[PDB]
Amino acid sequence: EVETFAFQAEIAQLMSLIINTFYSNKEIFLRELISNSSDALDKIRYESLTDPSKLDSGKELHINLIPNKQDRTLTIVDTGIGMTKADLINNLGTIAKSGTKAFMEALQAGADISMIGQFGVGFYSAYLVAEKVTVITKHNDDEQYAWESSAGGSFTVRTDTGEPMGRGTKVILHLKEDQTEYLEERRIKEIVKKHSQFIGYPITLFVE
Ligand SMILES: O=C(c1ccc(O)cc1O)N1CC[C@@H](C(F)(F)F)n2nccc21
Repeated sequence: EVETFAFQAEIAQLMSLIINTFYSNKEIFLRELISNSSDALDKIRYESLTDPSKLDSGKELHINLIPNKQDRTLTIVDTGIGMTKADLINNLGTIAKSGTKAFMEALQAGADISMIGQFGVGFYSAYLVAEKVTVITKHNDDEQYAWESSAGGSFTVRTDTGEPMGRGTKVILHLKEDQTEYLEERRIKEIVKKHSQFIGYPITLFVE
């Protein structure tokens, strides 16, 4: 049922760096996750230009931000391309190893953590706020999977039997105790307006 994988060493490093570096500007996590979502939506969109049936799994290309104060989760759902199991395991569809190298090298050359998205590993910025991240994902012609990590060197992948989502990715941020501001409507609004105001898909901030 549940497979446990080791993060590649460089991703493990990246993540402990994100977890362990003092860095107050934690809100960038959301930009980075919306941006990922945006990229996956682009991707399904691009694909659907030559195969519109790729959108049978849901035509609406959107990003939903779903704070849940009870579960202490902020969930970002996109109806993007989704990820195959292979993508999930392979750093959620990124070139995370090399990107981490470039990111480490950028940090050495003056960069700050907010630039994480330039190096294609801004997903891991989730770990600025989330003690655990769960990624539910559904790519066409592949099953729904849940990926999960609380960092510490390993993630899990399992075939997800919960809510079918049609297509896309849902990133569930199990927020750190002290990062509950990211569940506040106005805060989320503020960050989305600050950092994601031009994202080309509708972003719906769900209310509680
Ligand atoms: O499914 C995702 C996805 C991943 C993380 C996230 O936070 C939200 C997402 O929708 N993908 C799809 C695979 C990959 C690709 F599209 F570039 F190939 N990619 N790149 C950024 C986002 C994603």
